[PDB]
Amino acid sequence: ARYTGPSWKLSRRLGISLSGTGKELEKRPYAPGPHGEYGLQLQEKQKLRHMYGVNERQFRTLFDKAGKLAGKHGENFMILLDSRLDNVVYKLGLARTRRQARQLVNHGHILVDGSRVDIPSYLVKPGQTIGVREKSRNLSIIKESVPEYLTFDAEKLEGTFTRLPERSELAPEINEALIVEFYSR
Amino acid sequence: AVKIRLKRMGAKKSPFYRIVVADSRSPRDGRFIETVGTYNPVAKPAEVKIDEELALKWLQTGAKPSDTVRNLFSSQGIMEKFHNAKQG
Amino acid sequence: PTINQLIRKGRVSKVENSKSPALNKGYNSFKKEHTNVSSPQKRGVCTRVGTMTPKKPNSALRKYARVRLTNGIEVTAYIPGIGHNLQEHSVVLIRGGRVKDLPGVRYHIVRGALDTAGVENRAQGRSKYGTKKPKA
Amino acid sequence: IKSAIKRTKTNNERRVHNATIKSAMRTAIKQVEASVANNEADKAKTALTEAAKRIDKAVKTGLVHKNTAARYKSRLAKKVNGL
Amino acid sequence: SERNQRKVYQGRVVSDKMDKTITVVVETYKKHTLYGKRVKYSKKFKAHDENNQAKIGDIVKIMETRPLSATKRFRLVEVVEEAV
RNA sequence: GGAGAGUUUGAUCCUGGCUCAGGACGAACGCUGGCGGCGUGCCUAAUACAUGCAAGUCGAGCGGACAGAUGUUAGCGGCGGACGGGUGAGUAACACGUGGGUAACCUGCCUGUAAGACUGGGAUAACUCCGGGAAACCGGGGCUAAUACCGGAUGGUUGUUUGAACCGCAUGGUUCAAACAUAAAAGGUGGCUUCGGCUACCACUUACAGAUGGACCCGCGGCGCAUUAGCUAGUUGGUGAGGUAACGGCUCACCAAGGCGACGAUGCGUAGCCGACCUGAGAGGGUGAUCGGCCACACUGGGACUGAGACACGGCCCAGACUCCUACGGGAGGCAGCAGUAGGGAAUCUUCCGCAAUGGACGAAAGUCUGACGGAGCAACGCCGCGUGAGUGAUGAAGGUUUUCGGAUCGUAAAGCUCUGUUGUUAGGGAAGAACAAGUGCCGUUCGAAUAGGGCGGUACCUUGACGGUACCUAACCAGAAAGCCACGGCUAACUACGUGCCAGCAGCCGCGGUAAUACGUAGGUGGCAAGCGUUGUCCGGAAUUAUUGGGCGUAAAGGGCUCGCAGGCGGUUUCUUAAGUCUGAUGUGAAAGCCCCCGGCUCAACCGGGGAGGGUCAUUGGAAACUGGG
Repeated sequence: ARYTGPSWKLSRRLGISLSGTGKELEKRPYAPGPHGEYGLQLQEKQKLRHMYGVNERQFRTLFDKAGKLAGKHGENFMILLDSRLDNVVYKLGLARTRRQARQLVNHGHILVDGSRVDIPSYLVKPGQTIGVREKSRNLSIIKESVPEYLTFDAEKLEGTFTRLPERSELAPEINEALIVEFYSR
Repeated sequence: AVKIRLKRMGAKKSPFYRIVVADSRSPRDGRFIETVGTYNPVAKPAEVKIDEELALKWLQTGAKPSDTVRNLFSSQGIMEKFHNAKQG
Repeated sequence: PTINQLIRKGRVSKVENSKSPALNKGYNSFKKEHTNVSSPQKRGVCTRVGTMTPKKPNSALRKYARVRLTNGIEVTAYIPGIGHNLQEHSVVLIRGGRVKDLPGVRYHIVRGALDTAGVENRAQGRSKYGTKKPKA
Repeated sequence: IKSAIKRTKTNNERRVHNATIKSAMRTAIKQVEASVANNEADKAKTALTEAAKRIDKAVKTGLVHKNTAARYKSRLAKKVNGL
Repeated sequence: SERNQRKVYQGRVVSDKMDKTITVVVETYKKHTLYGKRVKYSKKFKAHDENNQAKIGDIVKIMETRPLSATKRFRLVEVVEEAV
């Protein structure tokens, strides 16, 4: 599955902009429907999940995998989540939204070290060069559409994941401790 | 008799073999005496790695290589080392 | 207790007996004996179908059946949902689940499985009542 | 199965052969025993040369084991030297 | 190379009533798995003694052998301390 | 590296139990359902089994047939059929795990090292004829070969006897020497022939090594029951003999009276065991599907034969029950091989394709056989991955739901506009997995008397894919074909309306329902997940809830009515000593897979692979000596 539903009501429920712009929260910064600790932990998990757009089962396992690394569990968990290719595409600015960036990847417009990767959840590593394929160099949505851990070149339409983010670069709305708490139940 | 043969590991449409020394009556993927190396015919070129000291130990005990194992030993130059040892 | 007293006569864990003990037998025709096999449902034949009065302070007519299971045990089951098609000699499927307010009723009949029909005009929680999705 | 049937026929026919050899070795062995019971050496000592024949005959044809013979020989030869 | 060694056990005799056969006992401390206190365990052994040297009470050495009967798998080696 | 919550009350603190949130499944059931990769799939009836298939091969051992040089195979013979495959019934046992021992062992095939392979003989299937059977078949006569069988010859074997010449753990072991007795064997194919033969290769005999597999013994470890306390009389030991590959009451005779047991014998009940697996902070508990090891079993009970190995899954023989045949006289059979059927059950698959790969049997080889295995089929049964659209878009449409009728909500959701083609459909293209073997040459080397032509190693050339035109790839077209399920009082994420009115119903718990029901049923919305979601069962956790880690006993359950004490548990001070505990080092081993760690390969992941680590109440052998235990 993926969530294909309305993007705004998620922002409105969580009380953050998931797009990062603010626009879901311009007119009605309150919960969807006529009524606009476990909660707060859950809210925070759903914050971070809905932002990056992954399903719980894959999210809980991406957290289990980040635990094995050395350092803060929450910190390293945000770092991998950021490495996901759909996100890296979206951060390099090849796409306007994460949902566009997904579809870019999923339909196979993207290259990673010259070779086709059609997997949003691909976990991009430092050194690896994100690019557009030659059939899709003149996509409208790409022409239409950057942090320091990345590097881009809008002439060639190819970026690079030069380093791992470090956490100050990542979404500061997120209290990752809460999510580490969420899972410790 | 003791044989040197390939044990099938790997997964459904991607075989990988370990070269094991084994009594003949043992089941293919079951009981074995010693592992001697590994053959990955799927990769291009087929990746082969053999630990000579054992291979020769077991040729000279008179474990007989199966047809493919024989040919794997040939290409690493074991069969030569075995033949030259019986003379010199 | 002292260590030496434990060495001599150890700790004894309790027994935790089944909430649903008619599910936890089988029956071997050829040997004529009970098996000790846990099962997640059972089949059985309704020998009686009626209504019971719940224990106070509850009040209703609670729809039950008296079922003889494949393993030859005879058990009262509750019939959930609004309105049912069970008569004597219906072949039913029982699951685990005591009904709190009915003394003697440790099993629920499964709706929609074997001769037990689904609940009619149910539209939320359908799966719990054996009812197919109305439109198309 | 074909090969079972053939084996059954052969197994019966190798068996009857084998009893011929066992019997003829039990003959040779018992002769020594009665000879040493009579306290006659010449008979006993010649019967032991024959018993050895019939005993090791069987060891040739698998029907006695190296070891099971070497027992039988020793046992009998101890009686012949016990004269 | 040298021979491999049979097991040796120093024990106490607890019968001599059988002909050529002593019943030695060996007392060792097995830990309890759960608790961790060491507990006295006794293992009787029948051993073969050809000259009936060892008597009830004696602290004897024994060595393992091939089976010498249904139960005897040991021979008397020495009588380290005699009875009182 | 470890989370709590609700519930005894009028209220309370404590005690105490109960219940829930988590994680797992060989799961099932209900509703729903797109695809791919990788696994899994009779847990019940070790019930009964239709049909097909799962073990053959060798004509370079051998006559005879039958075809037409040469090919084919009833039969004899060799080897295999003791493996591979299945199941877990029995088994509480040295069955298994771990560590040892055997100076009490056996070992076909393979490898190496040596010696050899001499000379004779009589048969007997096939065939052909005859007699009796309903059949299964079977009983007679005469023929015939063997690399079949049996004679002698010679052997380094094994006996027994006598030496010496060392050594260990009692029994003893090893190496040499002599005497005497006993012991072998085979040819077949190609070449070269001086036709006598000789040569290579395969086969044959014996000995000694090696490898491999098996056997036995022992220490130690892993169930419940005392509402099971005695148990044993080949029993326990001895002495002989017999038997075994081998030690041994293994067996028997005789003699002795022993043996085991409150450290739980014995009996009863339950169970295949292990690597592992699940859960847990860990200790621990639970499991022992798949995969690998070991054991046991093959309709049931019993016995043996052949063989290196069997007391033999697709072999004998006996007995019994059952099914089938039948001329009733006798015969035949044993899916706990792969499929499949019936039955039982909540419940578990195709009477499939190929030996291309990897193994295995036989063969000199080509091959042949192979339901092993590789593949495919079916099932959301599980794990992983990707979808079912994307950007923009108020006008905040209609419609729906609510409405203090203002409005709010569904809602940027939709449409509109602009895109994309994962997938889907269609059309081209299209793998790796393949190594080979064999045959051909050429080179080296080795045998050889013969540059003949074999062996062994190089190098070339050649040619075989079930999956499968399948994966994958390229091109074209369409947002078109692809979202459900549970919940929403609290625990617990997410609320309103109408209907119902202690009724219908709900429910895990506290409880809810008699007119304002956030708890019943429906609707809108919201929430949690998502090709799934719920429910049930079972296990672990939550349960510092059998507590060693980690609880208690004045009054909550809990101090023996009181003594005397056997075993057992525990033990002041100093010093010496040992070193059983204890601490520490080294060595051996604790398979592989798994788990964890580090890498590497599949577009990612799952999965797969490589290197490592871990894991013992472990064995062996050194140290230290305070503490515990000896003296």
